[PDB]
Amino acid sequence: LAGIRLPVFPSATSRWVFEARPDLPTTVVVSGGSAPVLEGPSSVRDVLLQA
Amino acid sequence: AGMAAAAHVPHTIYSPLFRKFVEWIEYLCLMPIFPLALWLMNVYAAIRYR
Amino acid sequence: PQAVVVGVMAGEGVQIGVLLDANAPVSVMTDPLLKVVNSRLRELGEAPLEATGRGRWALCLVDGAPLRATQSLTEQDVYDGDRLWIRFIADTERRSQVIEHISTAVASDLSKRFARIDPIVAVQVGASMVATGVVLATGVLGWWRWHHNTWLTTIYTAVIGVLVLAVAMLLLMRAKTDADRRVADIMLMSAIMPVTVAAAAAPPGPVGSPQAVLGFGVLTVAAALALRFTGRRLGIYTTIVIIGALTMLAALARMVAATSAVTLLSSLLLICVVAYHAAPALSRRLASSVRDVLLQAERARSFLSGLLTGLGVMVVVCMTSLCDPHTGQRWLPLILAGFTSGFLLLRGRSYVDRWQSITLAGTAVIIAAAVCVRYALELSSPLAVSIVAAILVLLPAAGMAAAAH
Repeated sequence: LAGIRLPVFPSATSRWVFEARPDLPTTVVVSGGSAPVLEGPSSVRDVLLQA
Repeated sequence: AGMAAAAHVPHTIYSPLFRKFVEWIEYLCLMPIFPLALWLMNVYAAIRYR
Repeated sequence: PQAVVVGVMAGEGVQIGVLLDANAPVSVMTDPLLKVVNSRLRELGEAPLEATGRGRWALCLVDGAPLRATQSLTEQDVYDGDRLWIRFIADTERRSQVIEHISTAVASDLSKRFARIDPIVAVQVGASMVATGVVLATGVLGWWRWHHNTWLTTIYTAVIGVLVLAVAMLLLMRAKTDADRRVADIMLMSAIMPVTVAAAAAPPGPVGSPQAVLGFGVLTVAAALALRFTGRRLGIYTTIVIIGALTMLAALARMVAATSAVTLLSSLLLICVVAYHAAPALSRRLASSVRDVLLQAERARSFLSGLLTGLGVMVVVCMTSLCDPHTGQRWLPLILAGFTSGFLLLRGRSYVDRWQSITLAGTAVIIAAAVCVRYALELSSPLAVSIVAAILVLLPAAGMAAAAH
């Protein structure tokens, strides 16, 4: 019900790539704190809310 | 029901225990065909009352 | 005759009028020709044409096909006032690829030339199956009303109409792309059929003229309403409105008072005969500055195509009903059908559109075949069928032979 999902797959049918381009960090804003700031990868931000 | 399943399945993640179960439905569908067809053809009675 | 004037197209779109030597071979002119277009582009202040890697400069038709480098400009079918395009064509030379193991070889090759299934197409398949499913549902419910006067047909069909229309509304508002719109249109269009029979089935007693008035009426209204708020799929909705409208007129007259069906059929035939001449005018009135003209042109083109189809459907049903192998001067409607077909067969040449011209031409052919079939089923005897078979094969053979030979 909370939407936690557990990925299990055969590594996309390929070997690992340690040097892959990391995920782009997301920008956020606040009404009073109108100046935008970035907090981190979109994939990781969901976990803090799903829990 | 098929139109909904066709649009919904491609974007969801399913557990391996379920993906392993749908595979076995095909086999459970084949196993009864020959025994049922010969019954509809009335072969068993023709042999028993030889 | 020593020279010809033609418009030559160059990079990104400049057209230049030039007077070319009519008999020198084209390969002798492409180099100095390129210099001149560059000189004019340079003075105009635009970016000149330039080469990129390996390739060659070529002179082609506006269709892109290059002219034979050794032939004279007069030797080719290029006349004064025509236009050409100067172009750079890249080199295609590269190494060949080989795969030895037939298993891996077949997989790799076969995966390139053909398209595999994807989630986008998967939805259009399901959407089409549900549309087929409900048109079958209304068929069995309609067949029941033909033997029973109870409310079941309207009660059950009404809820289907509501359910199908409800789902279509969400898809229409959520849609984002042409693929998304296709699925929505197919679903909405599928709602017209159940709603239509749902209304016509409501009036009690045996089915006939009184029910006919409700059915073709709601049908015409629904098709028009969908066309008004959607503004897409013009041709198909237009066809439903026309056949629905004329059928409602016939239904109402027969329901109120009519001396004979022949009178109504004769009235409809005459209405359709005059409508063919009005169709282009109707189509024309039914329809950054560049956008408005192209939109107007394609919208107009669409309306005439649909409008012609609606008329074609009505005449064949009426015409085949008017002719008869036993009633009076059996030959009179046969020749009248012939004269009616002759107009359509000849007039098809007046329109530039391929599908419009093809539908007009086909409309005449089908009537002749349908009339002979009617006269073969009834008044059945070896002479009747023998004559009809010979006619039907000779009919188109002579037409194609006269055009191709």
